[PDB]
Amino acid sequence: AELLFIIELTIALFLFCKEEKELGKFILQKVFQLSHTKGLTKRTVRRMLTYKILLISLCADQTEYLSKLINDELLKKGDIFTQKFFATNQGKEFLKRLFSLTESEFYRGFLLGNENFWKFLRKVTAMKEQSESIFEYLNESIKTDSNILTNENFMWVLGLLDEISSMGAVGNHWEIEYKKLTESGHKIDKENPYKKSIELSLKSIQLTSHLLEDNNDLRKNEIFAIIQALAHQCINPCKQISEFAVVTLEQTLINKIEIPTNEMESVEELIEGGLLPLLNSSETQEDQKILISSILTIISNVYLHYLKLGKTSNETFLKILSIFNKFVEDSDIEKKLQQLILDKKSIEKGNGS
Repeated sequence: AELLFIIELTIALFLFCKEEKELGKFILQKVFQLSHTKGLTKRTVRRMLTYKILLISLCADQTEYLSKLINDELLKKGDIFTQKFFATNQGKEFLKRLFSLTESEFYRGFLLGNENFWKFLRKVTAMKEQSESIFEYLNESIKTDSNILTNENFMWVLGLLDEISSMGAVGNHWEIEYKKLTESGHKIDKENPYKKSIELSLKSIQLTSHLLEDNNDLRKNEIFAIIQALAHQCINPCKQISEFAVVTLEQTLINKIEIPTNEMESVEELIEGGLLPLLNSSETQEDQKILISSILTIISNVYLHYLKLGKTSNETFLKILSIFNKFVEDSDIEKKLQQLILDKKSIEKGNGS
């Protein structure tokens, strides 16, 4: 109790204090040393944790203490950072303080390239009632110009959005159960007590789609990563997420895409990047067949859309034919091939005539 009282009193007086040369440095060192003591309790360490993050916010420089806080406190100990603790009224405050730190003029360069911190955000994302706050923080960070978009801090954030869609996927398993539940069609619905989760997933997919537009250029490996993320979102069995993922994939491919002999100069590149997850994961599931049918339909549609504009190299058509040869027999790939070759003939007749 005395430790808590002294810490609160000194923090309050520092709040009343005005930009001392190192006084704040001394305060931070003392609070860190007091935190690293032995024994203590759960509430005590939690209160000193929030006091520590408040002090870090109040100070500007000295990133090393913040790095130690992130690493040791967030990643190592879990007996004090229960998943419910972040869900209490103080967990939201702590997360808000952390994110508001992430946008400060100081404490930004280290906070961006801070792999352990993004892993902590990954852990926080896998939570029922703390997901929407993280999603909102990511949404506002994306809306702000540049920010997260860097040479690094792309694969991790894409994985974070993928984990949001994975929460959507557990909702999709719920929806798989509810599909059979609603197949009767005899009783009053009162159904889907998960519009929060479903709409969160839809907004996540939209956020990824808009993220494909950000920064206006890239090394095309992260563009392939965006395509991969959209494909993995489309793998989701439930009809709602699958449908919105298909629609978003089609829209992103047709528009908001750069293929004017730019850094990336081959539609072959985009089709190969799209196909790699589809070919590698082919024949790995019972639903993999219908997934292949759907994604090949998407591929045919995007190929037709690209054919509509100015382009050449029907060797891309040869390559998709090779894909269909990798998907021989069954006759559904065969009938889709007949339909798409008819469509290609119609498009070529329309442009030539």
